[PDB]
This record gives sequence, C-alpha cells and structure tokens, in this order.
Amino acid sequence: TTIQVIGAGLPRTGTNSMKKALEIIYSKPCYHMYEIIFKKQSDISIWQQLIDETHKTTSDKRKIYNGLNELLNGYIATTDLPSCSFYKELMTMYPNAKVLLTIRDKYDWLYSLRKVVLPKSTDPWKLKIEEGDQVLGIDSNFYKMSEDSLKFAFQKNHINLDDDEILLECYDEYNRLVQEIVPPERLLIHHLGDGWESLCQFLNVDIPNGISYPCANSHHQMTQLTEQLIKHKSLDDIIHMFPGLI
Ligand SMILES: Nc1ncnc2c1ncn2[C@@H]1O[C@H](COP(=O)(O)O)[C@@H](OP(=O)(O)O)[C@H]1O
Ligand SMILES: CCN(CC)CCNc1ccc(CO)c2sc3ccccc3c(=O)c12
Repeated sequence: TTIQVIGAGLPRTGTNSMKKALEIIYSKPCYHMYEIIFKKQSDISIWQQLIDETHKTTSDKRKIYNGLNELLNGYIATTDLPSCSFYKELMTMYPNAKVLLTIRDKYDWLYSLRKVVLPKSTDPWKLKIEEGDQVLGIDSNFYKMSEDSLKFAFQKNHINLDDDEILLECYDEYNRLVQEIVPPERLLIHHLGDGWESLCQFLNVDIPNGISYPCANSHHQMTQLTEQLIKHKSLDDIIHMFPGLI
C-alpha cells in the first residue's frame, strides 16, 4: 500500500467526507486530523518535528520525506491538516499520486472554521471547545502542532489568527497557490456538493453503486459534540449520538 491521492484542501472544506469517500473507493484507510485525535495521538510530536524542520535555513527534506513515509504507512491517501500543508513534499515522494483540492465559498468556510476549530481568542466558545477537547486527551501540544501546520500552509511565521480579514486572504491565496503549483492534469478541484462523478472519473473508477457520497462533520454536529463531551465527560458514553464521524 502506497499513497494514491494527496488531499490539499484546508480544514472545513469537506475533508472528512473526502476521507470517507476515498476509503469507500479504495477499501483502505485515508489520513485525516481525526486519525490523530481519535486513534494515534502519539503522532502529534512527530508532526511537530517535521513542521519544526521547515523553519530551518536548510530543511532536511529527506528527514521530512522519511517522517511522512512512516506517518502514512498503511494509508492510501491523505486529507486535512497537518498533512495538506506538506502537499508539495508528498507530490515529490509519490509522483504517481493525484492531488485533490476540496474547496468552498470563503465566507462559509470562515464561519465553519471559527465555530469548530479556530475560534477567536476573545470568543467565550473557545473555552467550551477546549474543555470538551480535554475529555479527548487533547492539550496544548495538539493545538501548537495544529496552529503550526496552519501557519506552514499559509507560509507565515507571524499571523494574527484573530483577524478574519487575514484568514480570508490566506485562504484564497492558499487555494490559488495549489492551482498554480500542481499541473492541471494532476489536480481535481472538488467543490462542496460535487459528489462522486468528477472524483471517480479522475481516479479511473466507477461510481459506487447504491452508495451515496458522504456528508460528514457539519458544524451543527461538532457544536453538539463539544456540548455532550462537556456534559458527560466521556467519549464512549456519548459516541452513540454521533454516528458516521470517527
Ligand atoms: N457532501 C457534502 N455536502 C455539503 N457539505 C458538506 C459535505 N461533506 C461535508 N460538508 C461540509 O464540510 C464541512 C466539514 O469539513 P471538514 O470535514 O473539512 O471539517 C462542514 O461544513 P459546515 O461546518 O458549514 O457544516 C460540512 O457540513
Ligand atoms: C469538538 C471539536 N474538536 C474535536 C473534534 C476540535 C479539535 N481540534 C481540531 C480538530 C480538527 C481539525 C482539522 O480537521 C483541527 S485544525 C486546527 C488548526 C489550527 C488550530 C487548531 C486546530 C484544531 O484544534 C483542530
């Protein structure tokens, strides 16, 4: 098993649905931030080391390739942060892998991002998200790795993450840069709602018969997840309320 598809889309662009769609197509696992959170929190420090490497005057690209290869062993595809920030390195490692860019309206994206993964520091909802996440074992080391991967994707050392104007411009620039860097023949831009047809044609497979394209990980469900984690203090006690997520 080797990487066949590199997902370059940012969080809140349908990455979890795309992860599930690729798992349906290939019958093998796809990487996602939820793999780290729910299955392999030991990966956090490894990702942090690779992101740290990118800051050096000369990044040891072979150290990065080797670390990515180890992290992705057993997976057929990648989506989401932190992996999407390494899409160029993955393209070099896997010259036959195709690239997907999941994308959506930038204002819809910003609202989703602020509600679920990156609230403003002045938003009281941030404390609720953090309290729920603590139930999952998430701590400051996870948030540092995730923020660092986002800053790496946006190519910035210093960025005011609390400024919506900055985030909107970074989102547009990131998506533009993917389209400039990946040759069009190697890239599929998949807009929220596009479903199976373009994806299956791009990957040389048939449309899965009787299986609908996934629609996972809505902000409504995520807000409920935070609320129920806070209320019950146990993932296992609430997982029956959240089918089709992990
Ligand atoms: N098949 C589909 N059709 C429409 N929206 C979808 C979808 N699959 C996922 N989404 C939306 O993609 C976002 C989740 O992305 P990610 O998995 O990258 O975090 C959520 O947006 P909202 O927060 O606006 O509901 C979710 O509703
Ligand atoms: C109930 C919600 N909880 C658990 C699911 C959110 C857990 N947190 C995250 C989950 C998924 C993703 C990307 O998919 C990110 S990305 C990011 C990027 C920058 C800073 C933080 C984050 C971040 O904290 C996060």
